[PDB]
Amino acid sequence: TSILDIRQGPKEPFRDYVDRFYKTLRAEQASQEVKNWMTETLLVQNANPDCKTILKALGPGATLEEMMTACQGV
Amino acid sequence: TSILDIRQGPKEPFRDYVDRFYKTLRAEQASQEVKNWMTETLLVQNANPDCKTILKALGPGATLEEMMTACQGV
Amino acid sequence: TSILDIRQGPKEPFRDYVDRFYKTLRAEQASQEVKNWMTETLLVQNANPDCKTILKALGPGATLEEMMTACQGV
Amino acid sequence: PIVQNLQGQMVHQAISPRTLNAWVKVVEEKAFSPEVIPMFSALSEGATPQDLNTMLNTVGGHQAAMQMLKETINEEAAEWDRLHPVHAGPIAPGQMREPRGSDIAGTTSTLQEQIGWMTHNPPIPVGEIYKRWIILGLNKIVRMYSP
Amino acid sequence: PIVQNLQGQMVHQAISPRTLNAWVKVVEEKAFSPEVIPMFSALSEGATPQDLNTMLNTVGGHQAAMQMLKETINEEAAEWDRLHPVHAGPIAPGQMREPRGSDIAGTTSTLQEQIGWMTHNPPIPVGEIYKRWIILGLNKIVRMYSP
Amino acid sequence: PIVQNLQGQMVHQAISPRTLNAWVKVVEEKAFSPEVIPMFSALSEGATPQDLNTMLNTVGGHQAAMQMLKETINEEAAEWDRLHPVHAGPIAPGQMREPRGSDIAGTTSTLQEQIGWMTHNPPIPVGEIYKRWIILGLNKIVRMYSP
Repeated sequence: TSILDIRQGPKEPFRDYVDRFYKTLRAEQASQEVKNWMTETLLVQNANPDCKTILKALGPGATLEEMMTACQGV
Repeated sequence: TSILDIRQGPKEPFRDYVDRFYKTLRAEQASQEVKNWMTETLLVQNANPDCKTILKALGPGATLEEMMTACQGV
Repeated sequence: TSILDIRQGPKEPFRDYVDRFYKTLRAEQASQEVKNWMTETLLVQNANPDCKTILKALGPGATLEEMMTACQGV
Repeated sequence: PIVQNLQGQMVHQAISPRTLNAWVKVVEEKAFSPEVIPMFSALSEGATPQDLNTMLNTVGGHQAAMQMLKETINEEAAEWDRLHPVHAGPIAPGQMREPRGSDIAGTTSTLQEQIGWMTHNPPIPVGEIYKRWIILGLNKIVRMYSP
Repeated sequence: PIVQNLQGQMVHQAISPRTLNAWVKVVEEKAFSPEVIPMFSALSEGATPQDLNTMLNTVGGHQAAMQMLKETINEEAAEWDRLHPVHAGPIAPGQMREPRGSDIAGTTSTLQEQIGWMTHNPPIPVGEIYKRWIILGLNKIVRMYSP
Repeated sequence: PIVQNLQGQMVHQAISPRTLNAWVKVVEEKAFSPEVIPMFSALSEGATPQDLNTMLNTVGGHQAAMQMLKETINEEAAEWDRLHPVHAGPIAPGQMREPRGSDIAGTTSTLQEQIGWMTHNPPIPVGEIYKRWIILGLNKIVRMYSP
């Protein structure tokens, strides 16, 4: 399965999705800079509308514990 | 789950509750003095009315074997 | 469970009762002299009428193999 | 633990994983049963305070009992400090310091310090002092947890 | 790990498969539970950075946590470099170089280099510095993964 | 593998059955998963080419992958021979011969020859060259076997 095919379900907790992401990211072998680009970009983009909304409110500069606690009720 | 969310059931033995308390207290990382404050305070406060009544009769200065034997029939 | 609460059933073999007794006696920490007193006293006292009758006929001075073979058919 | 090497000296060696796991498994299976105390005693042969906190800290479950024990360990430690006052004047350069309840509990002492006391001549049995507190506190538990 | 040989010197020896598997099994069974930290600590006795990356890299599952830890290890490493600046002028022929955050994380250093620092006199405890970062990052995880 | 003996020399010792079986079990359980590569790397510590063919030859199942790997090992070996030409004139009596791709793959060399190269001064790391080919070929597999 390709990294672009990794997406969050409509009922799937973000948490279970983030695990899937760094597992697939774990099978990507690209430069770190590209993998940083993938992190800030693709993760949020394939996140579900309800959490996506939430993550837009965190702004930039956000870290994984704060994202992970931010989308917990969703 | 937060430490404030730890409470004793209406039919739950105190004993099973005290185990839950020092497990959750085991995941709190606060100063010892604060954790002492939590011990004397929160434990009794979220204890059920029948045992709560019992514990009020032990007075202060009480230790865990005496609390644990005090609320055994409840 | 307390040692005074250890008693022989009306259909329970003595043997199964004597096992229960030295298990509970195993959780008593009292002086040996007191535990000797418990042995000669409480064991027979909480023994069932049919075996109790049997044990009264062994007299004093009796040892455990002779008590245990004495109440076998009961 | 502190064990004797082939050369004929007492040196520290680490405790084994299937020893660790055997400690875990005993607790899993026999909980508060009395056989736990001889069992403990055998597996604590030549053990340090540090190794004894490791064994207590690695427990899961029975947290009411684990707290009762802790509080017994501190009481017994408070009692050590009471009974044995600190000694007269400054500590000698030629000598090493006397332990407190918290050094016996392993808390204020370092491993090398725990090895100094035990390996030195005369040796002091800080394991055996903690061991009695553990066994005493084990009696408290056993007696309570009898039903 | 770096262990003491019979001859009375500190030499490197490899970690054992049933030690490896015991690390695996702990993680399988008790996931983020607190008993994992003393357990880790015992199994990390005398361990290298290199062995510590081996243990972290051999995890399967819990990849959100594994990423949070990584990022904590780099933060703690960035902080090592900040707090301890590089030293004045060129490195002496008679001496060996001071570590950076990435040498502590094992990344920029080689094994022989990791053995130089630890075995040399004075020794520097680069294991224990990484160990605190691991334990600190373990607290972060434990606190988050509480429900 | 080639291990250091107590006397302070490098000697060959055989690999252990529960090591062998642990290699088998990893492959059984985690198939093509990435954790297989650090795992491999740990269990290949101090290993010979001969031991590495033993490990590859003892696989059951996943024969498409096993063939892809073989063919990668030969490609990487063909590349070794290309990049490193044979040396000028006859082999010296005082010296031992330079390896080829097939000596690295263990095929054309004997064990005593594999011990000559590794134990001799300078030593040549024919394990680590095969190891990269194995890891490289492991990446090929992992990338393909991603779904």
